[PDB]
Amino acid sequence: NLENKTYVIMGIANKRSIAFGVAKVLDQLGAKLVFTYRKERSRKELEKLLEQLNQPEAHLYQIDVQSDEEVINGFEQIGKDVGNIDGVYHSIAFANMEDLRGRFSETSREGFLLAQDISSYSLTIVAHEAKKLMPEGGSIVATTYLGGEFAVQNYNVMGVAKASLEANVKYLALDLGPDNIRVNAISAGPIRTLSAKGVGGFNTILKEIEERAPLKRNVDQVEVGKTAAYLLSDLSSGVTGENIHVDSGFHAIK
Amino acid sequence: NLENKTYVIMGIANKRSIAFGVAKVLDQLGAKLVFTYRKERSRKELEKLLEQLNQPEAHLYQIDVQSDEEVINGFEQIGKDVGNIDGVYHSIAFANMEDLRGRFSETSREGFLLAQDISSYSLTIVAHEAKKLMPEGGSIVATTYLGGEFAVQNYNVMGVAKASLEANVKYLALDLGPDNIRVNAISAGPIRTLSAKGVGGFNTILKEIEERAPLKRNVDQVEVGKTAAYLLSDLSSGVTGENIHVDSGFHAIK
Amino acid sequence: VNLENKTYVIMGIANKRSIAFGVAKVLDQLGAKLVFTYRKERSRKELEKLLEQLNQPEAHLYQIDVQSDEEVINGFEQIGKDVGNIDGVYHSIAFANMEDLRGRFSETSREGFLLAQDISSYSLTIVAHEAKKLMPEGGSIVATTYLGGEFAVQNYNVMGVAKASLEANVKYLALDLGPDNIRVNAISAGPIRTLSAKGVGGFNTILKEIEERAPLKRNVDQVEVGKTAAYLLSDLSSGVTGENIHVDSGFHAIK
Amino acid sequence: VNLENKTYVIMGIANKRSIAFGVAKVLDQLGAKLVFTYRKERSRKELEKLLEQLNQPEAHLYQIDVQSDEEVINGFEQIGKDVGNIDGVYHSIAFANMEDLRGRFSETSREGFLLAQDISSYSLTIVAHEAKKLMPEGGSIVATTYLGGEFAVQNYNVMGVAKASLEANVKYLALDLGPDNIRVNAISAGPIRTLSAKGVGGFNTILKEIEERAPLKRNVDQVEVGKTAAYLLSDLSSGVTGENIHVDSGFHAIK
Ligand SMILES: NC(=O)c1ccc[n+]([C@@H]2O[C@H](COP(=O)([O-])OP(=O)(O)OC[C@H]3O[C@@H](n4cnc5c(N)ncnc54)[C@H](OP(=O)(O)O)[C@@H]3O)[C@@H](O)[C@H]2O)c1
Ligand SMILES: NC(=O)c1ccc[n+]([C@@H]2O[C@H](COP(=O)([O-])OP(=O)(O)OC[C@H]3O[C@@H](n4cnc5c(N)ncnc54)[C@H](OP(=O)(O)O)[C@@H]3O)[C@@H](O)[C@H]2O)c1
Ligand SMILES: NC(=O)c1ccc[n+]([C@@H]2O[C@H](COP(=O)([O-])OP(=O)(O)OC[C@H]3O[C@@H](n4cnc5c(N)ncnc54)[C@H](OP(=O)(O)O)[C@@H]3O)[C@@H](O)[C@H]2O)c1
Ligand SMILES: NC(=O)c1ccc[n+]([C@@H]2O[C@H](COP(=O)([O-])OP(=O)(O)OC[C@H]3O[C@@H](n4cnc5c(N)ncnc54)[C@H](OP(=O)(O)O)[C@@H]3O)[C@@H](O)[C@H]2O)c1
Ligand SMILES: CCCCCCc1ccc(Oc2ccccc2)c(O)c1
Ligand SMILES: CCCCCCc1ccc(Oc2ccccc2)c(O)c1
Ligand SMILES: CCCCCCc1ccc(Oc2ccccc2)c(O)c1
Ligand SMILES: CCCCCCc1ccc(Oc2ccccc2)c(O)c1
Ligand SMILES: N[C@@H](CCC(=O)O)C(=O)O
Ligand SMILES: N[C@@H](CCC(=O)O)C(=O)O
Ligand SMILES: N[C@@H](CCC(=O)O)C(=O)O
Ligand SMILES: N[C@@H](CCC(=O)O)C(=O)O
Ligand SMILES: N[C@@H](CCC(=O)O)C(=O)O
Repeated sequence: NLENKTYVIMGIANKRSIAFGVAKVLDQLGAKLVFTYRKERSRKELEKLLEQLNQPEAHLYQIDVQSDEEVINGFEQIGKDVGNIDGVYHSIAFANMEDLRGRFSETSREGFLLAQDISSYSLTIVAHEAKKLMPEGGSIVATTYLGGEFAVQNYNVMGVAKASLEANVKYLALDLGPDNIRVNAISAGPIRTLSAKGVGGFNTILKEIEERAPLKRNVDQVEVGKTAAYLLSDLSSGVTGENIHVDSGFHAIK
Repeated sequence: NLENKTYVIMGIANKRSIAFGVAKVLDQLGAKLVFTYRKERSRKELEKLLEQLNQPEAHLYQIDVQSDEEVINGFEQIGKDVGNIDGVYHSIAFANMEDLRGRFSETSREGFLLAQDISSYSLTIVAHEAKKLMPEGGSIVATTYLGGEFAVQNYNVMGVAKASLEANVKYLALDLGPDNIRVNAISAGPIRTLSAKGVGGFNTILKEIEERAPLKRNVDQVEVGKTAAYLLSDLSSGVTGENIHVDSGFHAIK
Repeated sequence: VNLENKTYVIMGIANKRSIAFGVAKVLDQLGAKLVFTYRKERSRKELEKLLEQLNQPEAHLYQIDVQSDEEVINGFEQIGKDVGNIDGVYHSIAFANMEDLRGRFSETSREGFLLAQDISSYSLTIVAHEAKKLMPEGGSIVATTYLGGEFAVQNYNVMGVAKASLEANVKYLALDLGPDNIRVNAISAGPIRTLSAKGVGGFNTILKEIEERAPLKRNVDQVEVGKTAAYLLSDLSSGVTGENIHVDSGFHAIK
Repeated sequence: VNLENKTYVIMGIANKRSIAFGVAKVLDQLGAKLVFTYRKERSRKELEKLLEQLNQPEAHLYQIDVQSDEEVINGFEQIGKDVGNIDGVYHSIAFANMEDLRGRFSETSREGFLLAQDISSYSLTIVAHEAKKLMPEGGSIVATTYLGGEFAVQNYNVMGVAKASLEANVKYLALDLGPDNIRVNAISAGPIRTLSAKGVGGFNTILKEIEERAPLKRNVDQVEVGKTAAYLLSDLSSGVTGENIHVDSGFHAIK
C-alpha cells in the first residue's frame, strides 16, 4: 500500500513505455506520482495516458538529463510543488541507432559517450538532486538489461552503458546507504517499446526467450511495475545494491 | 495481500528462526500457513508461537528431510488436510559444529555429504513433492547465505552446501518453469539464531556488517519475511532462478 | 613456461580422449615428471599404452578410487615414497548416473545426488588434504569444471549442482591453503567429445551451438585445456588463486 | 610461452613502477619485440631510461593520447609501417581527476564521469579497432582492470564505474572480433604501488587488508601481472576470450 507516498517517474514516452507499466502499478497502489519527460510529444502523450490513472492531477516536468540545470531545477521545483518524495523510478536510456547494430568495435567516441551520459551518468545526478527531497531516506530504482552482464549480439554500446549503470547503482547504494536511501536495478526481459524498435534483431530475441527461458513466455511492463513497487516500498527494506531480473528466468540459464 | 493463499513453512525451531519472520509477515498478510519441523522441541515452540499469529488452526507436520518417506508422506498428508498450496518457504540447513571453524581442507566425507543432503538435496525432493500440490503454479523460496558465492572464513562446509543449493534453485527454476512454479533464493545477512551459534566468528561478522555494509546496520528476520512475501506472491511474477540479497547491500561491496 | 624438475599428479585419464590426457601431453612436452591415477583396470591399460607417446621415462601409475579415503590416503603416501614431493595435482574426475543426466532435475534421487557430490566435488577436498603433505614449499591444484555449474544448462542436471559445489570447493580450498602457498583454481572447459560426454543428454546439440554462437565460433580441445593447465600449474600464474578460467571459446561471456 | 618472432604494443608505461613495465620485462625476457606508447613527454623520457634494462635492440616509441581519435589512428598506422604486423596489445590506461577518487560518488560531475569513461573504457574500443588492422592472422588484446569494476569499493568511486564499463567493453570486443581470431581479455590486478595509485583515497589501508585477508596473505606485484599477461597474449591461452583473470592473491574469491 502506497497511500501518502510520492514517487517521481522518469522516462514515459507512450502507452508502451516500461515506466508507464511502473506508473499503473504504483497508481493502483495509491501513490501520488510526478512525471518527467524530455520531448514535447511525450508531454502530450503523458497528458492522455494520465486519464487512465487516478492521479487527481497532472504533475509534469520537462527534464532532459543531459542538462545539469534542468535536472537541478526540475527536482527543486518538484520539491516546491509536492514536498518530500519517497523515491525515483529511472527509466531513461539512449544510444544512436547506427551504434545498435553491426560491429561494436566501430562505435564512435561521440556515440559511446552519449550512451554513457544519458544511460548511466543521469542516474548519478538524479540521485544527488533527489536526495535533497528525501531527508528521512527513500528508494531509487533504475532499469537495466542482461546485456550489461554478458555480451549480447547487437546491443553493443548500450551493453557497456548498462554495465556502467549497474555499477553506478552499486556505488550509489554504498554512498547513499547511510542516508537511508536504497538504490537498485530491475533487469527487465525484452519488451516491445519505442526504444526497442531501435535495437538490431529485437524480435529474434523475443522468440528465443519464449523458447529457452524457464517460464517459456515473455514479461510485460506491468511485471516490471510489480517488482518496482516492491523495490520502492518498505517490503524491500534491507535490499540495496541489488539487480533483480524480471525476465522469466532467462538470466539463470545458458 | 495473501488472503486465500496457503504456504508451507519449513524449519522454524524457535522465535528467532528466520522462518518465523517469514511466518509473521505472511500471517499478517492473511496467508493460511502450514508448518513442518524435525525435533520435538521445535513442535513445542511452534505451538506456543502460533498464539501470536492469526492462524486459526495449527497445521503442524514432522518432516526430517533426510528421509524421503517423511517428505513424501508429509506433503501428501498436507494436501489431504489443506488442499493445494501456493508455495513453500524452505529454511532448513545443518552441518556438524567442527565443520564451521578451523580448516576446510580437513572436512570429513560424512560431514561434507551430511551438509549437502540436508541443506541442498532437501530442496529438490521438497520441490518434487510440493509440485503435486501446485497444479496451477506457485512459488518456492530457499534461504541461502553469501558464503555460497564467496569463501568466507569459518563458514566452510556450509559454503559449499549453499553453492550447491543456489545451483539447485537455478536447475529447479529451469525444470519447473514450464509448470508455472517459480524457484528463488533469499541470501540473508547474518541474524542471531540458534544455528548461527554453531558458526565460528559469527559475532565478528555481525559487527563488520554494521561497519561496512551500505546501510550500516544488520537485517532482521522480518526483513527476510518481507522479501519472502514478495517472492511467494504474484508481485514477483516473471522472477525465477533469482538470488535476492537481504543483507543491507553487503553483497555489492568489497 | 618450463617444467623440468617439477612433478604433477594427474587424476582421471580413461583413454586418449580424456581432458586429462590433453593435460598430460602438454605437461610432458614441457619437461614435467608425471604420475597418473586411475580407477578402472581398463584405464590403467589405456594409460600404459598412452605412455609410449610421452617423454616419461617411467610409468608411475596408482589406483585411486576417490570414493575411498583409504585409497586416497594410501595412494598419495605411496606416491610420496616413490617420487618425493610434488608440485601440483590436476584433478579431472567426475561421475553421475545416466539415470540422472537427462529428463527432469526435480526427479533426481538422493543417492544419485550424493554420488555426484561425493565423486565430483568432495574428492577434491580430500585429495587437496593428502597432496598438501607432498607440497611443503607450496604447489598448485587444478580441477576441471563446466559452465553448467554457474548456470542451469538443460540436461546437465545433477552434474550442474555438483559443479556449483566443486567451484565453491575450489574457493574454500584456496582460502584455506593460501597461507601454505598452495593455489587452487578451476578450468571451466567447453564441451569436448570424451567417454563421459557420451552420457550427457543433448551433448551434440550444445557442441553445435558453441560453433554457431561462441565468440571464437569453434569448439575447444583437450590440448587447449592442457595449455591453460600448464599456466595454472606453473609459476606463470603465481598471484592467481580461487579463480575459474573459462577455456570455452568465449561462450561464458555471452547470452 | 616462447615469444620470439612476436611483437606486442604496450600502452601506458609512465615509470619503473607502472604495471605495464612489469608486462614489458616479462614479455621482453621471453624474447618478444615491443612497441611502447605514451602520453606525456616525461613518460617517453622514462621509457628511454628503462629500455636500457630490457633486451630490445631498438626503441619503438609512439606518443598516443587516447582522447584523440587521430592520434590513436595515426599512431597505430605508423606502428604498422615501422614494425609491420603485431601479435597483440596490452592496454594499461586509465585516468580520473583526484576529487572524484574520494568522498561522495553521488557528487561526481558529468565532466569527471565522462572523462574517466573516455580514457579508461572507450580508449579500448578504438585501440582494438585500429590494432585489428595490424592483426590479419589474429592476435590478443588484454586490458587492466580492478575489482572495483565488479563491486563498490569505497573511494574508487568514478573509476569503478569506468572499470565496469571497461570489463563489459572487453566482453563486447571479444564477441565482435572473435570471428577474426582476435582474443580480448582483462587482468584484474590487486593493488600495486604506482603513480596512479597515489591518487586513490584509502589505497594504503587496502594494501594492508590484502595481506591480512587475501588467501595468499600477501600483495601482488607488476611482474606477477606480466606473467599472466604473457599467458593471455600467447598461444597458451588459445580458447580463452571475454575472460577476466584476477591476479590478486585470491582476494576476489573471499568475502
Ligand atoms: N523495452 C525493453 O526490452 C527494455 C529491456 C530492458 C531495459 N530497458 C530499459 O528501460 C528503460 C526505458 O526504455 P523503454 O523500453 O521503456 O523505452 P521508451 O518507452 O522508448 O523509453 C525511453 C525513454 O527514455 C527517455 N529519454 C531518452 N533520452 C532522454 C533524455 N536525454 N532525457 C530524458 N529522457 C530521455 C525517453 O524520453 P523522450 O521520448 O521524451 O525523449 C523515453 O521516455 C531504458 O532504460 C531501457 O534501456 C528496456
Ligand atoms: N541466521 C543466519 O545468519 C543465516 C544467514 C543466511 C542464511 N541462513 C539460513 O537460514 C535457514 C534457517 O536457519 P536459521 O538461522 O533460521 O536457524 P534455525 O532457527 O536454527 O533453523 C534451522 C532449521 O533447520 C531445521 N533442520 C535442520 N536439519 C533438519 C532436518 N534434517 N530435517 C528437517 N529440518 C531440519 C531445524 O529444525 P530442528 O531444530 O527441528 O532440527 C531448524 O528449524 C538456514 O538454511 C540457514 O542456513 C541463516
Ligand atoms: N568432456 C567435456 O565436454 C567436459 C567439459 C567440462 C568439464 N569436464 C570435466 O572434465 C573432467 C574429465 O572428464 P572427461 O570429459 O575427460 O571424461 P573421461 O575421460 O570420461 O574422464 C572422467 C574420469 O573420471 C574418472 N573417475 C570417475 N569416477 C571416479 C572415481 N570414483 N575414482 C577415480 N576416478 C574416477 C574416470 O576414471 P575411470 O575410467 O577409471 O572410472 C575417468 O578417468 C570431469 O571432471 C568432467 O566433469 C568435461
Ligand atoms: N596500481 C594498481 O593497484 C592497479 C590495480 C588494478 C588496475 N590498475 C590499472 O592499471 C593500469 C595502469 O595503471 P598503473 O597503476 O600502472 O598506473 P600508471 O603507472 O600511472 O599508468 C597509468 C598510465 O595511463 C596513461 N594515460 C592516462 N591517460 C592517458 C591518455 N589520455 N592517453 C594515453 N595514455 C594515458 C598514463 O600515461 P601518461 O603518464 O604518459 O599520461 C600512464 O602511463 C590502469 O588501467 C589502472 O586502472 C592499477
Ligand atoms: C539484442 C537486442 C536484445 C533486446 C534488447 C532489450 C532492450 C530493449 C530496449 C532498450 O532500451 C533502449 C535500447 C537502446 C537504446 C535506448 C534504449 C533496452 O535497453 C534493452
Ligand atoms: C562466517 C560467519 C558468517 C555468518 C554466517 C551467517 C549464517 C548463520 C547461520 C546459518 O545457518 C546455519 C549454519 C550452519 C549450520 C546450519 C545452519 C547460515 O547458513 C549462515
Ligand atoms: C547439456 C550439457 C552440455 C555439454 C556437457 C559438457 C560436459 C561433458 C562431460 C562432462 O563430464 C561428465 C559429465 C557427466 C558425468 C560425469 C562426467 C562434463 O562435466 C561436462
Ligand atoms: C580504494 C581502492 C584502492 C585500491 C586501488 C587499486 C588501483 C590503483 C590504481 C589504479 O589506477 C588508477 C586509478 C585512478 C585513476 C587512474 C588510474 C586502479 O585502477 C586501481
Ligand atoms: N548464545 C550466546 C548467549 C546465550 C543465548 O541466550 O542463546 C552465548 O553463546 O553466550
Ligand atoms: N569459538 C569462537 C571461535 C574460535 C573457534 O571456533 O575455535 C567463536 O564462536 O567465535
Ligand atoms: N540421449 C540423447 C538425448 C535424449 C535423452 O537422453 O533423453 C542424446 O544424447 O542426444
Ligand atoms: N596468440 C594469438 C595468435 C597467435 C599469435 O599471433 O601469437 C591467439 O592465440 O589468438
Ligand atoms: N588521500 C588520503 C585521505 C584523502 C581524504 O581525506 O579525502 C588517504 O591516504 O586516505
